[PDB]
Amino acid sequence: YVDTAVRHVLLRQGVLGIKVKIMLPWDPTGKIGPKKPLPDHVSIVEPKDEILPTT
Amino acid sequence: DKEWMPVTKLGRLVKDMKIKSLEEIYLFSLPIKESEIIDFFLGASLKDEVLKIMPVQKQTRAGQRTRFKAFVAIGDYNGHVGLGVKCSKEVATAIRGAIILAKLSIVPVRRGYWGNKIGKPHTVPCKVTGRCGSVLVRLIPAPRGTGIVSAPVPKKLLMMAGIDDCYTSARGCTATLGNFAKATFDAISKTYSYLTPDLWKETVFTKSPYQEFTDHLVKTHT
Amino acid sequence: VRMNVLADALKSINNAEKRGKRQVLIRPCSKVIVRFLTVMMKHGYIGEFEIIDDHRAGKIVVNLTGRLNKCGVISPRFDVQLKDLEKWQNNLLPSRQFGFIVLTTSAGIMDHEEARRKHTGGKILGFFF
Amino acid sequence: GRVRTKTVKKAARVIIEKYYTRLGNDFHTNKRVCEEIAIIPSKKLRNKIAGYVTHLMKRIQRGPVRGISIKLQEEERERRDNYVPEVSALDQEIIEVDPDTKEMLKLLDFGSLSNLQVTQPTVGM
Amino acid sequence: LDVLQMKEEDVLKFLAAGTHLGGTNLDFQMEQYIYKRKSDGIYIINLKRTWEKLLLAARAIVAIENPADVSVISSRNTGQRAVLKFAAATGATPIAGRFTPGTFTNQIQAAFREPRLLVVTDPRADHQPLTEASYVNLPTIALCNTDSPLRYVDIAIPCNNKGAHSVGLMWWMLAREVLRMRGTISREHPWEVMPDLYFYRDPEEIEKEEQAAAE
Amino acid sequence: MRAKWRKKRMRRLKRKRRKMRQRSK
Amino acid sequence: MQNDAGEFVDLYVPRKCSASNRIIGAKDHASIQMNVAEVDKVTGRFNGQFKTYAICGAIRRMGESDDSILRLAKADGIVSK
Amino acid sequence: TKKRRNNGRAKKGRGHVQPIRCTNCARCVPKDKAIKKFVIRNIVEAAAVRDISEASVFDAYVLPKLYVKLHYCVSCAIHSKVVRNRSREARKDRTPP
RNA sequence: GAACGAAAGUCGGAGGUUCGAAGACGAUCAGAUACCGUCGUAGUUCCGACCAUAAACGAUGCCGACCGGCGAUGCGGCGGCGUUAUUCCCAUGACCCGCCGGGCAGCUUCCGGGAAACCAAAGUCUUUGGGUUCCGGGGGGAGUAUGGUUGCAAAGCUGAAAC
RNA sequence: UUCGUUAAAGA
Ligand SMILES: [Mg+2]
Ligand SMILES: [Mg+2]
Ligand SMILES: [Mg+2]
Ligand SMILES: [Mg+2]
Ligand SMILES: [Mg+2]
Ligand SMILES: [Mg+2]
Ligand SMILES: [Mg+2]
Ligand SMILES: [Mg+2]
Ligand SMILES: [Mg+2]
Ligand SMILES: [Mg+2]
Ligand SMILES: [Mg+2]
Ligand SMILES: [Mg+2]
Ligand SMILES: [Mg+2]
Ligand SMILES: [Zn+2]
Repeated sequence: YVDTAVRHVLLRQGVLGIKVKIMLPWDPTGKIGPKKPLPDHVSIVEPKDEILPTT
Repeated sequence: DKEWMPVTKLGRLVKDMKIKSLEEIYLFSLPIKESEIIDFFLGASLKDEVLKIMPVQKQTRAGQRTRFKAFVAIGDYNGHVGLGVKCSKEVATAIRGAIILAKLSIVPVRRGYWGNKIGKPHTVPCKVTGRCGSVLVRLIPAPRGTGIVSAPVPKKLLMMAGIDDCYTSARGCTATLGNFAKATFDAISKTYSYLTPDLWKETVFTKSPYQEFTDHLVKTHT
Repeated sequence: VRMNVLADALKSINNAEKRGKRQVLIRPCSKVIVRFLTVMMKHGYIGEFEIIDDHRAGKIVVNLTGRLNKCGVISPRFDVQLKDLEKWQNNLLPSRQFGFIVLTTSAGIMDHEEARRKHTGGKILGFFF
Repeated sequence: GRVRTKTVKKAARVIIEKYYTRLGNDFHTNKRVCEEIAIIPSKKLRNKIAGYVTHLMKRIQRGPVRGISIKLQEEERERRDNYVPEVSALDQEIIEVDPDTKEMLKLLDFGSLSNLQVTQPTVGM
Repeated sequence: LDVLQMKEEDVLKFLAAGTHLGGTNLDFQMEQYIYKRKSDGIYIINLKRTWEKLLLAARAIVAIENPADVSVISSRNTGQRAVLKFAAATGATPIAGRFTPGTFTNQIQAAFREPRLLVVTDPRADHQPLTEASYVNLPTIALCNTDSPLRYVDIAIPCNNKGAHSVGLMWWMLAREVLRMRGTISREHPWEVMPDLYFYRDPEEIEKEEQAAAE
Repeated sequence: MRAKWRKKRMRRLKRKRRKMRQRSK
Repeated sequence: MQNDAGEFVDLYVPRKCSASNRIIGAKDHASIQMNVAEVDKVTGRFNGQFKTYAICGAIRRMGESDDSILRLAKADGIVSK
Repeated sequence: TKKRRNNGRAKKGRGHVQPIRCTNCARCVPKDKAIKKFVIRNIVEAAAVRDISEASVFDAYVLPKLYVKLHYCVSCAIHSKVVRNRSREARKDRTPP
């Protein structure tokens, strides 16, 4: 879920450590994000039932 | 170029173009909530200055935790100025928060004369006061072309307020800007709260903008 | 014990104005107090007032307006010559156009505006605005 | 052991709020109903949510729930509202309370129909 | 005037609900509403000065333009029953139960309204809308008692807000006068249903007992 | 050191210096 | 506010209170503009004509508004005899 | 600053209160300041009441009591679990149930 | 300038139960001469004289006026076919409701103050003035030295400066 | 029941 990069920057003061972490969004269809939903997230549906009871 | 995201009904009257001036809002003392309202009413009110960004601490077991306390004084030179205080862990975030809170805490400034009624008011109408902490700030009317004889921070605040000529008398810790600028703010806020002898008659009691344009608010709410 | 009854009246006037009442009960009566309230009536800061004439000492009831900001009595009643009123102008009155100071002229209880026309001057009872 | 997470209880409350008639009082059926109507990847989380759903079903079968109410209980509360008999809206035309309100009806002009004479001591408070 | 005067059916319903009796403690702004003390502690509120404040509350509510700009709040169950059948009937927007303090102040919550008038039941049980009036600039009508504070209150109707029958009678007759001012019901026309909805209903023990006794 | 016992020891020193003055006037 | 030329120079004339004749401030958020409408004859028809009672913040906090509305409408003749 | 309005004791009209000795530490404390309670104890422990009732001469015709003016000071009562410390909003309270 | 002025202390007369400055021991601690225990002197007790100090506190000068409410309390006064007390209408006693005056106080409050704690006064103060008295000018030196004065004494009042 | 003290800065 979290792309993490640890890189170095060489300046006149010495070295500088940069750490960039990015959490990816959930995309099931496509290569943009992962296909696995989050275990803390619970997906529900919309209500379905409608009119016409007995007669 | 962003949508105003319609809310709070006052800016919805503004976007329906029903309140023609901010004077009509200060007639009825309605609570302003978002900072876009006076940006819509005033375009030349962007003249501001950050006064002092000072660090405050909070002692924690891991160590002292800092956060910066920014003061921003805004105001157009026609007599609508405001003050904003915001403490936040980031410099530019605290500056933007103090700008937005100053846009919220803008007040009108009443301008009077020294005693000759020619025109173009240049001073406070009477000797007013303001208190914050122990800081008693007295604003005294001045003759024409006198200037602002004060500390540089309320000198800049009155220069934004449009009071070109004033005398000041400060008692207390003047060294703390977080009380001295707010005492100057209370002193310039009490200028309309003073009972002045050119308001004898009963006022017109004009209609509320809610009463005048209820049906537009009904058709935009439902 | 009981002295400066004009200040004793104006403290009640001031507390009733700060509270926001309608009319004040004032236990002393002086011709000083009657002429002082007459000057305040003529300027229109206060309204109609009725003096219950007791056999010992009456009681003044003043119908307030909701108009007064501050009224008081200078304590020792300083002896003020002309060309010295401008000190009290800069000291007491909140502006040049507003407020008045009750002078005790030789021809009667007069006003700050009336004294410069009468050309008398004198002592000071108090100030009101 | 059943000290379940707020997101678990919130998901189960969303289930019992939206779909009530699809749920019963059996765990092995309610789990399959909840996995037909919702998406939960973890089977332990399935069992947890379905167990708290059965617990909420056993609570609703006994009495009402302060947290959420179904449409059938809403219609029952509306029925208990608008079930209006005519028994105690207005009483019979014999009312006596006070000699003070007797004096009120004497001075301020109204009916003053019934008699009003009661004496009470001063043992108030 | 001359049609806004109380009648025999009105005073019969007031004496039937028993709103003439109030609390035992006094207030410094209820002296003009009380008439005379009575033994056993219970004090007597007059009816004409209650009718006049009910009339002014009805004038205030009918003076609104949008009926959604009037909010009706009660926190206790003797008033929560009356609010939902009151405000949804004619001219207001109800809210009861927990007030969620901070409702009319912040705008991040979807439960935010801008009411131009407020009617509350008990000031001591609804101190929080009285506190939040000072940031919204709304008037306040409160069914006050002889021992209730009068801070941030514009119209005070002296009554007994403890008994549910007096509360339901006041909400009923307030909506009655609001509808006769708006023009739904004429002056020579009685109301169609008896107000027990507005009063109270005891839940399913004696309610189902009375139903089984009636069937 | 307490102000009480500081004042009492300065009092004792005052008594000692007074006895020194009375011993060698 | 007027000058010798007679121009209206002041920005806004604030609401003078109907209780204590005090100027309502621009930041006085505890103020209120009460509105009560007029009532017609025996037929009892609602009018669009109304009267405004300005009550300020300190009066509303002290509780003088309850006495003040009735003692102001008594001079009108609309609350009582 | 002043921690309390009463300044510990209840001397408000007078100027001197005669001290009464404490129970544990035996320290003279004025009686408007000392913890002055009234313990009412049965002289027999509640499990020995049945034993003395079975071994009594009379058939339950005597029930003795024990009334003692217990008089602690505030230095020993906090150590002896009576007048435990409270909050700033909790110092405005009355006698506990 | 004058009269009282807790405790302790001083000078006479009487007595001395308890407690108990100092003191003598017994303990614990590296060490106690201290907190703990045993005994016990001056004192603590009374009548005469002196000293005039304290956290002598409301750490808050005195007199007068104004400015919200509530429930109680102490003392008088007033009103109430109420109850209980003698023999019985006639008077005082005890309880219940309300008002008045001054008194010790309690709770809430955006009346206003103040740095806040908090305060119906510590409010009516830059919108600065009712009458009057004594005291503070950064902290130490120091309430110290030298003067003067009171006291039998311990000491008290007034009171610096160098640094 | 007994159980003392840890220089100076340096965030
Ligand atoms: Mg400094
Ligand atoms: Mg401390
Ligand atoms: Mg004492
Ligand atoms: Mg002595
Ligand atoms: Mg002796
Ligand atoms: Mg010993
Ligand atoms: Mg011994
Ligand atoms: Mg000796
Ligand atoms: Mg001293
Ligand atoms: Mg003195
Ligand atoms: Mg009595
Ligand atoms: Mg007697
Ligand atoms: Mg060492
Ligand atoms: Zn003890």
